[PDB]
Amino acid sequence: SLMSCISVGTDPMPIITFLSEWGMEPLEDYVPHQSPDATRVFVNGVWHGVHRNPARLMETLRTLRRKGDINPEVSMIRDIREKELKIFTDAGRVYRPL
Amino acid sequence: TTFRFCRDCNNMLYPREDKENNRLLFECRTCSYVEEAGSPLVYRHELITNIGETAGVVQDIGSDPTLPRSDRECPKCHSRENVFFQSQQRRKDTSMVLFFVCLSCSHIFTSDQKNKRTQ
Amino acid sequence: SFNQFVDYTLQDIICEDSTLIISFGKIYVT
Amino acid sequence: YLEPGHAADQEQAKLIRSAIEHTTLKSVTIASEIYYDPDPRSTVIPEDEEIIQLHFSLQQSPWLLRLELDRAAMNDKDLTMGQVGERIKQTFKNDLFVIWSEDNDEKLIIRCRVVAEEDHMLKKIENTMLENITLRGVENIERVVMMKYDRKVPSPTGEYVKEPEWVLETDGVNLSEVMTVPGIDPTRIYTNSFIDIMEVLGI
Amino acid sequence: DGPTMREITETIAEAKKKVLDVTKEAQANLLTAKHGMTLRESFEDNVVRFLNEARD
Amino acid sequence: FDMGGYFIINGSEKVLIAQERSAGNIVQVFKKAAPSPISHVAEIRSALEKGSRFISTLQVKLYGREGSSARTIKATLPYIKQDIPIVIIFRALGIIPDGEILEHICYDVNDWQMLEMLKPCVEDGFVIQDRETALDFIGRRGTALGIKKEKRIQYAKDILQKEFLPHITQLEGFESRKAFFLGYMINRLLLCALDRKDQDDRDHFGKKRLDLAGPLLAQLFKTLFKKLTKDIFRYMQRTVELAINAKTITSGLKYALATGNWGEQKKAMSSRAGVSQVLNRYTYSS
Amino acid sequence: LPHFSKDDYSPESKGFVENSYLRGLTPQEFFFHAMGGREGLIDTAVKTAETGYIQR
Amino acid sequence: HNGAPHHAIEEAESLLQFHVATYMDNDIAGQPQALQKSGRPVKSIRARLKGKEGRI
Amino acid sequence: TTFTHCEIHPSMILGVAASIIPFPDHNQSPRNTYQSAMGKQAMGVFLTN
Amino acid sequence: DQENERNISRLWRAFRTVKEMVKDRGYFITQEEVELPLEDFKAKYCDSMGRPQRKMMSFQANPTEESISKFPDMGSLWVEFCDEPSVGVKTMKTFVIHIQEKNFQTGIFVYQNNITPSAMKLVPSIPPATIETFNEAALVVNITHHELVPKHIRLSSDEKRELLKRYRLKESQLPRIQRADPVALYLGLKRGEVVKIIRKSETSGRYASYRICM
DNA sequence: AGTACTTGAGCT
RNA sequence: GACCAGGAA
DNA sequence: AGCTCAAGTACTTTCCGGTCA
Ligand SMILES: [Zn+2]
Ligand SMILES: [Zn+2]
Repeated sequence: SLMSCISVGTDPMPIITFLSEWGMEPLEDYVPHQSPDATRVFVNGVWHGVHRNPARLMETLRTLRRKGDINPEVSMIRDIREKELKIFTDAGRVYRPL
Repeated sequence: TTFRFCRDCNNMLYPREDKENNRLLFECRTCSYVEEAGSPLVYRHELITNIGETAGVVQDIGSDPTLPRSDRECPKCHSRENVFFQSQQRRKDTSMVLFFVCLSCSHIFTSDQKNKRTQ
Repeated sequence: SFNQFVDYTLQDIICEDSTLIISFGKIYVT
Repeated sequence: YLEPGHAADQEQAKLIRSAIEHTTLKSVTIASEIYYDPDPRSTVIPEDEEIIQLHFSLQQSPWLLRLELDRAAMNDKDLTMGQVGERIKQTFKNDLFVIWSEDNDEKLIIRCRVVAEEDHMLKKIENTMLENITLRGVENIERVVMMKYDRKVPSPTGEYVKEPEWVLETDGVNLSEVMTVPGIDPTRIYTNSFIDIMEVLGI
Repeated sequence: DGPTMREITETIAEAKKKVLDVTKEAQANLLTAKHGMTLRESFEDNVVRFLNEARD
Repeated sequence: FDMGGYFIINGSEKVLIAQERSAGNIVQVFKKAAPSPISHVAEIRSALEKGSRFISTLQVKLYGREGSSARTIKATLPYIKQDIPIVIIFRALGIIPDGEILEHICYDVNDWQMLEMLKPCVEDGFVIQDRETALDFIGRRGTALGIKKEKRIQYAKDILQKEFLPHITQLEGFESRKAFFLGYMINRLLLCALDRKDQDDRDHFGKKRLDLAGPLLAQLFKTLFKKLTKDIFRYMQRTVELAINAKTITSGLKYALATGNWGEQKKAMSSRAGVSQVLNRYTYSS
Repeated sequence: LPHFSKDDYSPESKGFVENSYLRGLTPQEFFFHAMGGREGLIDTAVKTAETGYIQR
Repeated sequence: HNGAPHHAIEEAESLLQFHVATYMDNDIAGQPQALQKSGRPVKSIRARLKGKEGRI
Repeated sequence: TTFTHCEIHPSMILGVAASIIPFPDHNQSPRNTYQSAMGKQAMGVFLTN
Repeated sequence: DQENERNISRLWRAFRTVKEMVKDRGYFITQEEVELPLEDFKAKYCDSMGRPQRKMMSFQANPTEESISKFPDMGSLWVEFCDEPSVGVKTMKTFVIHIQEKNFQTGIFVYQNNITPSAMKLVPSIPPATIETFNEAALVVNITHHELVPKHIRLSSDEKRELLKRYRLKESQLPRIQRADPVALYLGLKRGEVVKIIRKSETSGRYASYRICM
């Protein structure tokens, strides 16, 4: 289409860094039967950990990209029902603006 | 069902009959742990399943913009603020009953006029 | 897409494997 | 096609529908369960107490297999526990001891016990039950529909006239079998499996 | 022409209602499946059929 | 008015036509239809974002059909001939007792429904009860053999470390992460098997990525530079005492955007073709 | 379509095109019409090939 | 005819058998495809005949 | 009430070729699919050089 | 009581068809003999408890007058019903000698469940006599009475030689019916035998056709 | 492009 | 001329 | 070891720019 563009491809780490720095328990130290509702956080299909207040994490992320702090071409989705937080940074994603 | 593991092994427990006293035991097969059972129910199939009907009702359900609204007032907090979905059991036979969730009280009710639930 | 390949990717490929027993450092594009 | 006589008799058509449409024990079953009930004469499950006090009065496993049947499904397929049981009863003959609640009773239940190691035996018996036990119907005949087709036919006075009949439409084929069913018309029976026709009826 | 137009719009309109109903009906679990069809398979049959009656 | 975005190879203007492909590192569950011993499968096509790009697929299967018993769960591992009962994999990763293994797979201890369908898996792996004997059981299944008790065991490590779930980490101390993920796959598997979640739409545009001229060239230069990397490795072995062939990398690219057969070089079938093509100039919009 | 709320079994959501060609399609109507149309072109180009081999 | 190393013989045996095979058919099931230096596989006589284009 | 985003303009679901078809929202769906292929066989000024 | 009589009606629906078949082969069976009522059938072949006596159902058959014209060498026929579900070389061996001693030309065993491969061996063992096995369950409906199943007619050698002549044909060129063909089995077709098939035509009204036996 | 037959290999 | 690739009633 | 199968294979219209000895 006319507004369609494609992800050039960026880097995860400034997110991964930022993410754990904003309340992400690493998978190393997960124990589900203890926090069994933790929204589990993904980045480029890599499971990194979990977050107990995903609603407010989401805010921080969404504000980061909208402010330009996280790259406008990065893709972040909260699937509340399923309790997951998927993030993509990789090249190849077709996107539009709204 | 509701089954447990052996303290010591944390391995799964398999039923064994205490023939002499007429009782069911669960025993470990990695050590000698044994316990009297909790219930006579050992195995359960369930072919017409109602479990998964209302999956993922996290406390954030209200913050899903995709989900639709209604002003059908709650059974509890008589609130005309709620979000609703159909049975999240992705089976074929499945009815188009709706499931409502109170934005204030968070209690789950339905549009059923055949049956009376609490989930 | 191309831009990014030149600016970044091209460097990356030159030295992700590379070095022998001879190493490859920075790359220059005319 | 219906027997020449009962051509408009719908209850005849319903009768055959139910005589050939496949029904399995699985299709009426809510859940199976395996209980440890050590004494045959008395049951841990309280609701089942009635069922024993009767189907006993007016040696066998302590491991119980329990079946709950869906009331609704039991009528869409037009079924009584009695006939359901008798099937099971006759599937395993003399090595499964069987009891059931009445169509009366508030829950639809079937109790089953065999005749070291017994609880895995049962779990096998439960799949023989659910998978390969038939209640009504001829195998392969999955849905069956009634349709009132218009049929042109000579009136007693000469003229051809719309003189419609009930007709059975099948999802699935078993020619050799549904052909020898009573109450149908064997001389008009048809299928889109000409492969099948070739095999029964000649080339 | 004008009237035939308006009159079409209501022909559609009423069948939109016909559907809304069978929908509500199937949402309250009042609706009964036809022989061989899902509760759902049955529902859609009415809807699709209502909307084609409409168009026609 | 020229908008550019093309190449000029030997005079004629070439366009690189964007290539569509399934995204990788993505978890998808599918029902394997009627005639199969398998009933549902959880795949992930996993690869390094760049760096030799491992095209190892992790398949995780649910044997037994919706009618059988012994609905067991095995998974095909890279470089390993047989499918392995998941439990063994867990123990091969250090997660040893039942239920510590179950805890990775099911985060609710009231989902008796999901748990039941794990009981058989447990019985399956029951026969191997510690890490090293699960490593051996894995290593016995080559490849071949490697016929040596100590060798097949240090083989298995190697696979779990490098070939299995190769994103996440190819380094070392991350059995935790890899085991937890394998669980997440098994969860996502039993989920669809329980009519709870839906089978993945293989046509969802979201799980597709489009390779443009950038990524396209990168795949090529990568292949080409590593051809030259090991040309040098020979004029260095020759000199048992600066002639590094500059033509490879020029005339390599040339060949591709020339023919549109995207593969080094003249030995290029299968390769992909019509990746590049002469630019239409009939009409400006055209 | 992401312009709709969930579990929308209405005619508008599932691709009933209310409008005449004279009045012109809404963007939703347009896209669904498109979806349907593409299915046409495919099984045209299909029934072509299949028809051919059959004839041969 | 020379000093036959009795395996280097069955070496060239196999090799002859191969060319005389792939001269008539080159698209054989059992792997490799006798290919021209260039990559382009050689044109078996069989290949000239299998039709819709092709002799018959 | 739950809106998150707005479409900038529906007409941008369209591609280049299609964006030349006038009133395409008044056409049988494939009549568009043709012209959005035929216009690529038309004639005119392709570049000013 | 139960579901007993339905296996009786079946056995009678089958008996009839056999009677029909035998007649159609060109044997002497009165029409009424075919049309035996279920009522009659019961009381004649049923014991002390009204349970079907198949041993007594068996019967011999003779060619019609006309049949002896067209096929002079058509012998007499025996049709035996066994009372045992499975049928073994035990009962089979006796049956076979019955036919070799009374010099029947053809003999037809109607069996309930199966005939043991043991017994199955005794079948071609007494030429020139030919022996046919028929599953009782098959013979319940007479397939030849179906809508779609047109008149098949066995041709005499003389009849055939003429067909071949008048159309200048090698047997190769004739359309063929398989030997195991349901109608071929009904008519007791042996390989080489030709049937003439008369069907109705939406184009000509009636239409001649021939198939030869494989 | 879905079905054909036919090859192939793995499991009990 | 092989071969590959792309586009038409 | 053999014997069963599922999963493997190849095969099924008229017109009008590049690289290969
Ligand atoms: Zn223990
Ligand atoms: Zn409320």
